[PDB]
Amino acid sequence: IDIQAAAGWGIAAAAGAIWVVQPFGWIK
Amino acid sequence: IDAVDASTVKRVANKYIYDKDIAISAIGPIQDLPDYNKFRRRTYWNRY
Amino acid sequence: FEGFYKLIMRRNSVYVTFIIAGAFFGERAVDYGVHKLWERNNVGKRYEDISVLGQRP
Ligand SMILES: CCCCCCCCCCCCCCCCCC(=O)OC[C@H](COP(=O)(O)O)OC(=O)CCCCCCCCCCCCCCCCC
Repeated sequence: IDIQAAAGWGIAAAAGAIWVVQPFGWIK
Repeated sequence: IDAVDASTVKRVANKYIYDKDIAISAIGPIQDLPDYNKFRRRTYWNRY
Repeated sequence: FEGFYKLIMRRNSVYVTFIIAGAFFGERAVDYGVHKLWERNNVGKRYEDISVLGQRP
């Protein structure tokens, strides 16, 4: 409930970063 | 009883408690008792 | 199916990820549909529908 939650909230933060900033083209 | 370990307790609690409807019966000076919606919200933790 | 449908309802982090993804995809899909119907409603009036586009003299 501590490691799984940390992984989930990191995934959510990364998704939110990809959604707010949309650098589709920086995948180089 | 010995078969009931911590993971068993969590599984059963997730089946019966987590985000579940509740029944409330109260009597007396109960104005400060929180309403049904507050009790219902407190059946889950949004930090998880 | 059931895996995601059980994660979204049981962990708020997964639900928050689902909300973000839904916002992203739904806003793109509406931007796309709204531009398609705009193009259909304005046939011939575009900058690139100009016949003499490219010959100023
Ligand atoms: C009313 C709302 C209240 C709640 C929200 C308040 C604000 C929350 C935080 C907002 C800021 C963080 C999100 C940034 C998103 C980036 C935008 C983006 O991707 O741009 C694409 C965007 C493309 O626009 P398009 O062409 O229209 O798609 O490009 C830019 O705007 C490029 C420039 C972005 C630079 C913004 C930097 C923000 C400040 C960072 C800190 C500055 C000080 C640092 C000093 C260091 C000294 C040690």
